[PDB]
Amino acid sequence: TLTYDDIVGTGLANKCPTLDDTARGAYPIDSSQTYRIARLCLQPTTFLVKEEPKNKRQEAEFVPTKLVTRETTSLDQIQGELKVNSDGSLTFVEEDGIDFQPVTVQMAGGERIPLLFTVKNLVASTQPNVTSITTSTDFKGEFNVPSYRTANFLDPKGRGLASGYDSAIALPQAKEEELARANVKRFSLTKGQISLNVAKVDGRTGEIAGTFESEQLSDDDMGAHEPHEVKIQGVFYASIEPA
Amino acid sequence: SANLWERFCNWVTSTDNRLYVGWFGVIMIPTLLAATICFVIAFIAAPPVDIDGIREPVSGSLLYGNNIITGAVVPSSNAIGLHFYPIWEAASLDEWLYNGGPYQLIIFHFLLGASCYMGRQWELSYRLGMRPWICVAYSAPLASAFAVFLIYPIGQGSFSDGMPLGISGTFNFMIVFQAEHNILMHPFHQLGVAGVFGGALFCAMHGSLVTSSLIRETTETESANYGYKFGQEEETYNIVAAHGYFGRLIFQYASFNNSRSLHFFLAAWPVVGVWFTALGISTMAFNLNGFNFNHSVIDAKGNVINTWADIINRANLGMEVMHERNAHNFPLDLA
Amino acid sequence: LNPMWRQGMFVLPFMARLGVTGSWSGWSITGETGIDPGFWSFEGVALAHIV
Amino acid sequence: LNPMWRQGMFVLPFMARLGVTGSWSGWSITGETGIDPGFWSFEGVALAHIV
Amino acid sequence: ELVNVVDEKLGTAYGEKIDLNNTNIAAFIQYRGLYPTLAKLIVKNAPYESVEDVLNIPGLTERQKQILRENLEHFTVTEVETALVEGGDRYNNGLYK
Amino acid sequence: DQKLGANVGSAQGPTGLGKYLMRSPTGEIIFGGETMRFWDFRGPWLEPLRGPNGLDLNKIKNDIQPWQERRAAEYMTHAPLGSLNSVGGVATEINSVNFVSP
Amino acid sequence: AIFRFLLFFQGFHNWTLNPFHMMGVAGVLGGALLCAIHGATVENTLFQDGEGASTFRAFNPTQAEETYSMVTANRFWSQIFGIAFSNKRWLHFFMLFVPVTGLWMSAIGVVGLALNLRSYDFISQEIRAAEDPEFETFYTKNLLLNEGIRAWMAPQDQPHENFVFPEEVLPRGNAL
Amino acid sequence: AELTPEVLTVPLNSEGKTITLTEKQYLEGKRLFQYACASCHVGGITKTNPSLDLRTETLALATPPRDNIEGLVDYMKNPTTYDGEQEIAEVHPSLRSADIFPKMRNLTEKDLVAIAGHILVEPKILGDKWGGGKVYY
Amino acid sequence: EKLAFYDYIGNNPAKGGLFRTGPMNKGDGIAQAWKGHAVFRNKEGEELFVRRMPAFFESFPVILTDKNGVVKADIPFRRAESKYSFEQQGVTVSFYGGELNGQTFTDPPTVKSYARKAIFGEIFEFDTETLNSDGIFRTSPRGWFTFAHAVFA
Amino acid sequence: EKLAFYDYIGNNPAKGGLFRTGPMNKGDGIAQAWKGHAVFRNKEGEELFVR
Ligand code: CLA
Ligand code: CLA
Ligand code: CLA
Ligand SMILES: CC(C)=CCC/C(C)=C/CC/C(C)=C/CC/C(C)=C/CC/C(C)=C/CC/C(C)=C/CC/C(C)=C/CC/C(C)=C/CC/C(C)=C/CC1=CC(=O)C(C)=C(C)C1=O
Ligand SMILES: CCCCCCCCCCCCCCCC(=O)OC[C@H](CO[C@H]1O[C@H](CS(=O)(=O)O)[C@@H](O)[C@H](O)[C@H]1O)OC(=O)CCCCCCCCCCCCCCC
Ligand SMILES: CC1=C(/C=C/C(C)=C/C=C/C(C)=C/C=C/C=C(C)/C=C/C=C(C)/C=C/C2=C(C)CCCC2(C)C)C(C)(C)CCC1
Ligand SMILES: [Cl-]
Repeated sequence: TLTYDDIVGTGLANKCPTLDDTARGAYPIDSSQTYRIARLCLQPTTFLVKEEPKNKRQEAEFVPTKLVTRETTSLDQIQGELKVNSDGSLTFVEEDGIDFQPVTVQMAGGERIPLLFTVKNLVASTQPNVTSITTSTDFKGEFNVPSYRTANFLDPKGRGLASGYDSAIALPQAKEEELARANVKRFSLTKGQISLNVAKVDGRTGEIAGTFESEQLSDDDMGAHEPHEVKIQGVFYASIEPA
Repeated sequence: SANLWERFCNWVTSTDNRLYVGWFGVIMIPTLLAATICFVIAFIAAPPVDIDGIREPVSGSLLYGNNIITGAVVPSSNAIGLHFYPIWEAASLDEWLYNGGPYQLIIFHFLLGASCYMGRQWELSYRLGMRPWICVAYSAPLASAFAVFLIYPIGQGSFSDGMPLGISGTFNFMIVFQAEHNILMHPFHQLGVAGVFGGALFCAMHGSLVTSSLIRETTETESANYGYKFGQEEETYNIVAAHGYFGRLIFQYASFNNSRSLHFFLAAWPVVGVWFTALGISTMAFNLNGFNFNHSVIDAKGNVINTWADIINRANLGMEVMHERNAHNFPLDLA
Repeated sequence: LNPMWRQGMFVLPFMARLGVTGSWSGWSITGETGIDPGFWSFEGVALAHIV
Repeated sequence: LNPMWRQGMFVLPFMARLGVTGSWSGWSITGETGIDPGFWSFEGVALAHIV
Repeated sequence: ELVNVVDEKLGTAYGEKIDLNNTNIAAFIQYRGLYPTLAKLIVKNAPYESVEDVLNIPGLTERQKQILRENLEHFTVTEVETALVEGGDRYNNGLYK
Repeated sequence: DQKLGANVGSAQGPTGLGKYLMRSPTGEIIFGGETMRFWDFRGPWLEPLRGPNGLDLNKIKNDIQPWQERRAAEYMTHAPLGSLNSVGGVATEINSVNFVSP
Repeated sequence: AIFRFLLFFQGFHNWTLNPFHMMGVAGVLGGALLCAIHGATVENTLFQDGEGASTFRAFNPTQAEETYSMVTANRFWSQIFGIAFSNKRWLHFFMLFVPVTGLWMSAIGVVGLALNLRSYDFISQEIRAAEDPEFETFYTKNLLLNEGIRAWMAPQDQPHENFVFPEEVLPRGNAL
Repeated sequence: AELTPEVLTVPLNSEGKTITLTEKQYLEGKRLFQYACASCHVGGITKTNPSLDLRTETLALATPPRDNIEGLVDYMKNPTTYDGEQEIAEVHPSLRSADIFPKMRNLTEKDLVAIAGHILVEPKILGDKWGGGKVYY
Repeated sequence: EKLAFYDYIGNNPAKGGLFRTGPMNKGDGIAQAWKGHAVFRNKEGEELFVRRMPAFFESFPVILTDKNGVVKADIPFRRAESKYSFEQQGVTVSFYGGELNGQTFTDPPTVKSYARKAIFGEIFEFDTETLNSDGIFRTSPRGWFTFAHAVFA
Repeated sequence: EKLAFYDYIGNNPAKGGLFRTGPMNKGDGIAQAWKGHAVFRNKEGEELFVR
C-alpha cells in the first residue's frame, strides 16, 4: 500500500487498480446471498469521435483524438448492489460515486470536442446462468447522459437557461428569428451504451478487472449545435463483496 | 590568441559594441528573444485558453477572431494555479496551448530578462565611468511588472489571476481588481497617480520652461533646434532667466535655481510614486485592501446615510457579482 | 470532393510533391489521422523559410 | 418615417432651411408633387458651387 | 419550436406553490417546521404522482404526517423537469443571499 | 448540502465540472469551485478525510467529525481578507467585524 | 466623488476602450517616464565640480559649462536602448509635447462622451457573439462587468429616476 | 429621526407581553453582537448557511418561535434546527458549549438579553437591509 | 404616425457610438410603419407600464409598474425565485391604431417581445434587409454636427 | 466519387476568366456529394445522351 504523498503528482491517482497476471480464477455467487460492488472504477485509454460524413453519405468511422485536458478522466468510487436474477444472471445497479468527468479532446482540424464522460444510473447485466464470474463475463447495459453544462451556465453574452439574459442585448433592434437557437437554451438528456468485459478474476478477495467500451454523445452547448458521437475505450476494476 | 576565454570576456564587456551586450546581457538577450518570439506567435495564432480552469476556453489571438485592442495572450489555467507548467510537462502542444502554457513561458522569460535589463543599466554605467542609480529609476516600472505578473499571482494562489498580455485583458485585470480590493480607496495607489500625474506635470513644466528660455542663435525662418550642437561646452538655455520667470509665477523660494536639485526632483517624484503603486499591488496581493467606509456615517436613529464611498461600493458589487460568471459555486470569493 | 486545387492552393501542392503532407494539428493531405509528420510539416516548412 | 435625418443627410438640411426644397426630378422635401423649383433646386445649388 | 422550459414552468403550478417534484429544498423554509428534517425526506423520496403521496413517505412519525397535512395547500406537483433536478440543483441551485 | 441529502460525489456544477468534488491535473480528488487552485493545502483538520488518492468519498460521507465542521466554519469566516482601516471581509463588506488576519 | 466618476465612465461609456483616452494615458504615463528617465540620466552623468560626495552644492547657478555630460548620456542610451537623444533643445520640447498632446487627445474623447458618442462596442464582435455562444474574448468579458456596474449602481447613483430594480432582474453570476 | 423608546419596544414572550430596552442595552447588545455574532451574522445574514437569516419574520416561523427575547435567549443556550427536531449546540456557539466556543464563556444572562434585543431592534431600524445581503448594501 | 415616430429612442441623438458609421437606418432599419401603441395588462386587468430606457444605458431591464409606480411584473434574470415573471402575472398586450390595431397577444414570448421593445417607446416596423442593418443605434446628423464642431472649436 | 468528380467540366482549367478571382469554390461552390449518373430516356424507352 502507498500513502497520499507516494501518489501526489505522479498521475497514479487517475489509475484504476490492477490485478497480476496470476489472478485469473473465478468468484462464486451464492445466489441466496446478496452481493454489491464496493468499488467500480473506469479508466479511459482512448477517445474516438465519429466524424460527420459531410453531405456525401459514405458511412462514417471513429477517429482518434488528442486529450487536450489532462489526467482527470478516470471514474472511481462507483457503488451499488449486484442483485442476482431469477435466470441466474447478474445485474449491477449504481447508487453513487464519482460517476462523471468532463472531458475535452481535439481533432485533426483542431476542433475541441467537449464531452461529459459518465455512467450515471448504470444498469449493466450479464449472461444468464453465471454461478461463478469467470474471465470475460461480459457486463452490458445503459446509463444516462445529462447535459454537459447545467441550467445555471451562462454564455459569453450572459444568456442562459435557468438564469441570464432573454436575448442578444448587444443588438437591441435586430431580427430575432435568426438568433432564436442561440437565445433559447435547451437542456439535453440522452442514453448511452457500455460493455464491461472481464479479463482478470480473483475469487479469493473477490476483485475483478478488465476492459470496457462505451458510446455516448458529446456536448451540444445548450442545444446550440449538433453533438458528436463518441466512443470510449479503457480499463476497469471492480470490488465485489457480500455485504 | 591571448586566450580565447579572456578574449570572450573582453568582447562581452567591450564598450565598443553598437549595443552593449553585458554579462547581464548574456542572460537578458536569450530570455527576451524567447519571450518576444513566443508572444508574437501566441498573440497571432494561439488557440483559446481555459483561463478559469472551468473548461471555458477564452480566445485572444488575431486568427481566432480578435483584433489588436481585444486580442491578448491568456494567462495559464486556474487548474494549474501556481504549478510550474513548461512544455515538457504536457502530453502534447495541443494540451499546452489549451491550459495557457505560453503565458508562463512569456512572463518568466520577460521578468528574468527585464531584471537583467536593470542589471545591464548598471554595467554600462560602470564601464563608462558614470554614476549608477539610473537602473534604480528603472526599478520602479520593473517592480510594477513584477507585482502584476508575479507577486499578485503568488498572493492569490494562481497565475490565472495575473494580468493578461493584451489591451482589453489589462482592462479586465483593473475592473476586477477594483471590485475585490477597492484600489481607488488605497493610499499606495493614490500616491501612484500622484507620481504619474505629477510626473507628466513636471515633465511639461521643465520641458516648457527650458525650451522657453533658449538662447537665440537661430534665424527667424530656421528651426530653433539647430541652435544646439552635439558636444557643446556651455549651456544652451538661460537657467537664470528660467528661474526668474517661474520664481515670479508662484514665488521665488518656491522655484528651482539649482539644475542638480531640479533633475533630482524630476527623477525622485515619479520613481517614488510608482514605487508605492507597485507596493500597492504587492500589498493587495495578500488582501490588505483600500479603505472601507461602507455604512460609516449613520443618523441618530441608526439609518444609514450614504456617502460617495457607498456609491463606489454599488459599482464594485456590480463588477464582483458579474465577473467570472460560472467560476463560483460558493457565497464568499476567497480566491 | 474538396482537395487543395479546389481551394485555390498554390504553394501547398509544391510542398506535398516532395514529401511534406502533414500538419502539426494532426490532419494530412492523403486524409489520414494519427500520423506524426515530425517537424517538417507545412507549419515547419513555413517556419524555416521565415527564419 | 424616412426623412433626410434618418438617411444620414448632412448638407441637404442646410439647403432646405433657406428655401431650396425641391429637385429637378420632380420630388420635394415636404413631399409634394407637380411643384416647379425653378433653377434653384438641390441640383442647381450643387451645380452652382462646382462652377 | 424552441422554448425555455424554466420560464414555461413558471406559468404552471410551479411558480405558485412548492413543487414537490422540482422546487429547490430551500423553499420549504417559508413554512413552520418543514425545512431541516421533513424537506430532506420530501426531496429524497422520488417524485410524487400527487400531493397527497408525500404522506406515504416511509418512516414518517405521527407528528410529521400531521405537519404535512397542514401544509398540503402550499404544495403542488408537476412533471419532473430535468433542467431543475439535474446536477443536484434541488439541494443547491447556486443561490444565496 | 450533504446533510440535506446531496450526493457530493456525483453532484454536477454549472460548468459540469463538479460542484463539490473534482480532480486535480494529476488525478487526485480535490475540492471544487475556484478552490481548485488550493488543492496543495495540507492541514490537521482536513487530513483525516484524505485518502491515498486524495479526499475519500467514504470518509467524507460519514467520518466527518463535528470539531472539523466548526473548524471549517471558523477558518471560513476568518479568511485573510480585510481593509486598511481593518474591516474584515471583501471590499464590498459592511462595517461590523473589525479584523485583519495577522 | 471622482472615483465614482471613473467607474461611471467605465460602466456606461466603456471609456477605457476609447482610442482618444488611450492616447491620453500614453501621454501621461510616457510623460511620467520622460520625467523620471531624464532626471535620473542627468544626475548620473554629471561632471565632478566639487570635492564632496553630495554633488548638489557643486553646481554653478551662473551658467557656463554643461553640468552634465550630454555626450556620455548619448552613448549610454545608444547602447542599452539603441536610441538616444543628442539635442537638448529637442529633448526638452519633446518633454513638452508628449504630456500636453496626451491630455488634449483625452479631452476630445470626453467631448464625444458629452453626446454619448462613445467607443462602447465592436460590431463585428457582437454579431459573432450573438450567433456563436462559444465565442469569448476579454472584450466580451468587460461588457458583462459594465452591465453589472450599470444595474447595481444606477438606483442610488441616479435618484431622480426613481429606479426600482427587483432582486430577480438584477444580473448576477453563479453563487455571487 | 432618532432612536426613541418607542423603537426599543420589542416582544418579550409569545403571549404578547413586551419589554422596553434602553439606549445602554442597545449599544451593549450591538457591541456584544459584534463580539460573538458578526463573524458569521454580519448584517443579519448567515455566511455558513445563507438559507436562514435573522429577519423577525424568519425567526417567527421558526420552531419554536425565535422572534422574541425568550425565544432568542433560549436559542443562545440550547440552539436547534429550524424545525427544532435536532439540537446543534455542538456546531453552534451556546452556553452549554462554552468550552468549545470560548467567546460564549464571558457572556452572562444580562449579555444574552441584550444580544437578543439587538436582533429584534435592527430590522426595526434598517428594514430590508437587515435581512438581505449585498443587494441592499 | 410622424408624431408617434418622434417618441422613439431610436431617433435620440444621445444614442449611438463614435465608430458606429452610416445613417440611422443602418441601425434599427428603415422605418416602414407604426405597429401601434402597446397597452400591457395582467390577469387582474390592471394596466401596466414599461419603464423607458434612459439614453445613458446601452442595455436596460424590462420592468412593468402600475400608475402608482408599483412593480407588478418584469423579466427575471435568475428564475429560481422570480415573483413577477410575465407567466406568473399573466401579462397580455393589446394594440390600438396602426398595424397591430385591435389585436391582442397572450403567449408569454410574444408579449415579452413587445415589452422588450416598449422600452424604446413607440414600437415600429423596420426594414432591415435593404441596407443590411445590424440592429445597433446610430446618432442623427444633429449629433454628428454637434460633435464635430465641439471638437473643432 | 473522386473518379466521377474528374469527369466534371468545372474542374477543367480551360474554363474560367482572367478576372474571375479566387478558388474554384467561389464559382460552382464547394462540392458536397455526387448526385449520381443521370440516364435520359424518352417515351419509347430509347436512351438519350446529352451533348
Ligand atoms: C493607466 C491608468 C490611467 C491613466 C494614466 C489615465 C490618464 C488620464 N485619464 Mg483616466 N481612467 C483610467 C485609467 C487611466 N487614465 C481608468 C481605468 C478609468 C475608468 C474608466 C479612467 C477614467 C477617466 C475619466 C472619467 C477621466 C479620465 C481622464 C484622464 C486624463 C486627465 C487626468 C488629468 O490630468 O487630470 C487633470 C485635470 C484637470 C482639471 C487639470 C486642472 C486642475 C487644476 C489646474 C489644479 C488646481 C489645483 C489647485 C491650485 C490646488 C487646490 C486644491 C486643494 C485640494 C489643495 C489622463 C489622460 C479625464 C479626461 O480624459 O479628461 C480630459 C476624465 O475625465 N480618466
Ligand atoms: C505568379 C505567381 C502566382 C500564381 C500563379 C498565383 C496563383 C493563385 N493565387 Mg496568388 N499570390 C502570389 C503569386 C501567385 N499566385 C503572390 C506573389 C502573392 C502575394 C501578394 C499572392 C497572394 C495571393 C492571395 C492573397 C490570394 C491568392 C490567390 C491565388 C489563387 C487564385 C488566383 C487569383 O486570384 O488570380 C487573380 C489574378 C489576377 C487578378 C490577374 C492580375 C493581372 C494584372 C491585373 C495585370 C497587370 C497589368 C499591368 C498593370 C500592365 C502595366 C504594364 C504597362 C505599363 C506596359 C491562385 C492559385 C487567392 C487564393 O488563395 O485562392 C483561394 C488569394 O486569396 N494569391
Ligand atoms: C465635420 C463635418 C462633417 C459632419 C458632421 C458629417 C456628418 C456625416 N457624414 Mg460626412 N463628410 C464630411 C464632413 C462631415 N460629415 C467631409 C468633409 C466629407 C468628405 C470626405 C464627408 C463624406 C462623407 C461620406 C462619403 C459619407 C458621410 C456620411 C455622414 C453621416 C454619417 C456620419 C459618419 O459616418 O460619421 C463617422 C465618423 C467617424 C468615423 C469619426 C472619425 C474620427 C477620426 C477617426 C478621428 C481621427 C483622430 C486623429 C487620427 C488623431 C491624430 C492626432 C494625433 C497625432 C495628435 C453624417 C451625417 C455618410 C452618409 O451620407 O450617411 C448616410 C457617408 O456615406 N460623410
Ligand atoms: C503581433 C502583434 C500585432 C503585436 C501587437 C502587440 C500590441 C497589443 C501592441 C499595441 C501597441 C499600440 C497600438 C499602442 C497604442 C498606444 C499609442 C501608440 C498611443 C498613441 C500615441 C499618441 C499620438 C498619443 C499622444 C501622446 C503622445 C505624444 C505620447 C508619446 C509617448 C512616447 C512615444 C514617449 C517616449 C518615451 C520613451 C521611451 C522615450 C525614450 C527617450 C530616451 C531613450 C531618452 C533617454 C535619454 C535621457 C536624457 O536625459 C539624455 C540627456 C539622453 C541623451 C537620453 O538619451
Ligand atoms: C540557443 C543559443 C542560440 C545561439 C545563437 C547563435 C549565436 C548568436 C548569433 C547572432 C546573429 C545575429 C547577429 C546580430 C547582429 C547585431 O545584433 O548587431 C551587431 C553588433 C556589432 O558587433 C558585433 O559585430 C562585430 C563583427 S561585425 O562588425 O558585425 O562585422 C564583432 O566583431 C563583434 O564581436 C560583435 O560585437 O553586435 C553588438 O553590438 C553586440 C550586441 C548584440 C545584441 C544581440 C541582440 C540583443 C537583443 C536583446 C533582446 C531583444 C528582445 C527582442 C527585440 C525585438
Ligand atoms: C547574446 C549571446 C549569445 C547569443 C544568444 C542568442 C542570440 C540567443 C537566441 C535565443 C533564441 C532565438 C531563442 C528563441 C526562443 C524561441 C522560443 C522559446 C519560441 C517558442 C514558441 C512557441 C513555444 C510557440 C508555440 C505555439 C504557439 C504559442 C501557437 C502556435 C503553435 C505553436 C506551437 C507554434 C551567445 C550564445 C553568442 C553567447 C552569449 C551571449
Ligand atoms: Cl471577468
